[PDB]
Amino acid sequence: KPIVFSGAQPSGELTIGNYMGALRQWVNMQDDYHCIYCIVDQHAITVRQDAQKLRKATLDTLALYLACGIDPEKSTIFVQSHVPEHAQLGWALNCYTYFGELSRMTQFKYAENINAGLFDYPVLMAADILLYQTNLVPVGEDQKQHLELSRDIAQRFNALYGEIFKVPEPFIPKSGARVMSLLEPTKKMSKSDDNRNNVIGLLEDPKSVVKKIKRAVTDSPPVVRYDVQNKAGVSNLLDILSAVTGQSIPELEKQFEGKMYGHLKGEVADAVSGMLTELQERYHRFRNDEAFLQQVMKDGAEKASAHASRTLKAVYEAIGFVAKPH
Amino acid sequence: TKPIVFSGAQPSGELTIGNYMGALRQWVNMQDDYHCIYCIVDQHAITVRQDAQKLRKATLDTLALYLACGIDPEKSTIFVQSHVPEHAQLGWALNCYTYFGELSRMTQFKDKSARYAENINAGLFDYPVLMAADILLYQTNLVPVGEDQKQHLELSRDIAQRFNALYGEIFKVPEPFIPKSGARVMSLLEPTKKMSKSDDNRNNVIGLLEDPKSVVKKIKRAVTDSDEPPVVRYDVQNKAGVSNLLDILSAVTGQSIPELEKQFEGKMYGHLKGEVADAVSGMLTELQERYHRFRNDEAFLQQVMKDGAEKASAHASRTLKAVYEAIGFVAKPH
Ligand SMILES: Nc1ncnc2c1ncn2[C@@H]1O[C@H](COP(=O)(O)OC(=O)[C@@H](N)Cc2c[nH]c3ccccc23)[C@@H](O)[C@H]1O
Ligand SMILES: CC1(C)c2c[nH]c3cccc(c23)S[C@H]1C(=O)O
Repeated sequence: KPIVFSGAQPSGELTIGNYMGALRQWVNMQDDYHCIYCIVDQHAITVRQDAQKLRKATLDTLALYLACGIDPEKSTIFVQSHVPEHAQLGWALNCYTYFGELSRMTQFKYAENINAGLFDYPVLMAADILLYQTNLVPVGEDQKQHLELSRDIAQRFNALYGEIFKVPEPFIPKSGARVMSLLEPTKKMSKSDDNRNNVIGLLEDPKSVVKKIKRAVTDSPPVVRYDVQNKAGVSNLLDILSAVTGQSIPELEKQFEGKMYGHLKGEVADAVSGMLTELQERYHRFRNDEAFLQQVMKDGAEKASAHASRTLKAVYEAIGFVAKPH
Repeated sequence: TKPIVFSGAQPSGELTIGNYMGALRQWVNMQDDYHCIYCIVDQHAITVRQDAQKLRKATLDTLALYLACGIDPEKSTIFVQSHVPEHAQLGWALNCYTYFGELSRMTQFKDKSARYAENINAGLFDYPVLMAADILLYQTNLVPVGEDQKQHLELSRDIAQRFNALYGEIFKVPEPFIPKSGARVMSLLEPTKKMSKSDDNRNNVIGLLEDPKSVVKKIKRAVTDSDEPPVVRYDVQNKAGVSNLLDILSAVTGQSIPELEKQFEGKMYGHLKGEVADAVSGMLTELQERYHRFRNDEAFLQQVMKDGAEKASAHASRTLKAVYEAIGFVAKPH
């Protein structure tokens, strides 16, 4: 059964696109794969930010992932800094990563505020993956180059020392749910959009959801019908609704037979907020139970440590370090 | 508590008399005056590709060489860098408080780039940050190094102050301790070039483990100036070779440069190099006898590593906990 590794940014403000696409997809496959979720607080500090905000966003991310259905009895979920092997393999893999490889990274694309954490975080990301003998990494478009570096480092290291690492593969199949930006239905709804009226975050209240749905773009008589060319905005709203409800697009078209665009946005907001209401309720239950979150964090980090230490011990043996006396 | 000293040497290549006069001599001399912590920085060594078997054997060589020079494990903490995970952890975090320009300006990164153009790796680039992490973990007051580490040491003071100004008095700002004499021991056949472990011209280099008979031959052929008449006078600019030999003689005997200038009044360079060779031969002969007694007792080397890494970890983990609290990390549950 394959090992799957995902990193979760504590600063990431997740959206209904993330939840109904990737997260829903992976929540349903936790018995099919050995899923590992790593909240990457070591990657976060490559962007200077308030310390207390970062502490809180780490705990918010953990509760939010648990709210969405990550089950820590099935999956391994942990905080990156709680497992020292990441930094250790991160340093070691530096020595096997070309300087040019890092400088040709587009996500790194100065000498006045580029801290070296921003420059070197692809190697840390490689270390995150290789520690766990990872077979599959679900990567978005802007993470494809980073995944390729990981495979390049792993095969380079393996060529010198043997099958120490598994070469990770991208996880190819996409969720299927189609969620696009509210004001730009040519672009996909993205958690990292600076324009937040483009997205519906998971913790938003029904009154806020009504506001952003109500300002979702539309077209001319008017008719509710799926056409990603002529009626892209209307198509996105049918896609979100179908994503929330499970109704087919042809079914939804007959539901909105003779109804107008306001009733569609009203039905979309009602369904999205309904979904977000049970999600938020679970999120607050987990988020206010400090003993619970401590227990998940402790359990997951120990599960993760067992695998990471095995790998790092193999790396150190191969490289030629004297083993730490036991 | 006494002020704290920290310093490191790589288990790569063979240590030279430059390593002795620039660092190890001062390490030994400081063990009583301060609380001294000495590291074998194997994570720094792999920035230059090593044969794995050699790296492991070289690590135990370096430890025995520390012991043979008088580093005393009952007085100093001695440990191998990779046995203390906190070095890597703080190394990562301090990358975020180091600018890219500071690292691309580094002379060591430029020189090592030209020497190892087939392996210009990111560890070579990031080298100063892990070095800073080594130093700042132990609340270090003093770092005894040769002249060639001075730029590295200044970055770690700058990273220390930068972090502290954000977060409070988390790190001590360290200070260099660089010797007045013997901080940049020069090459024997080329005294305008520093003596380097990695020199292809091995007649330039005095190795601490080299056969004394071969060291004597090399010293007697050291190049000297063409003053007429020849005078044994200390002048590093205009008398590079002669001054380098005086530096080396003084590191073996403990006599001052002026007490050596008087000793060699009315003396010529042949006599000078013969005395240097004789004194260097004797010191290496006694060092190598101690070295073999320590080196062949690998169970004693293992015990030193175990006790040292445990002593190091108690300090390093205390600093790292404070760094993690300050930057905003959720603390690992107990
Ligand atoms: N010709 C010379 N004359 C005088 N001194 C010399 C000469 N050649 C070398 N040295 C000094 O020897 C020490 C060890 O050198 P390394 O190359 O192992 O040195 C190095 O590679 C360090 N980066 C190891 C290190 C890693 N982390 C640290 C933290 C604190 C202090 C030191 C370290 C150094 O003090 C070096 O200046
Ligand atoms: C930064 C990030 C969260 C990350 C760190 N380490 C990883 C290992 C596998 C996949 C990923 C990651 S995704 C990546 C992203 O940019 O989203």
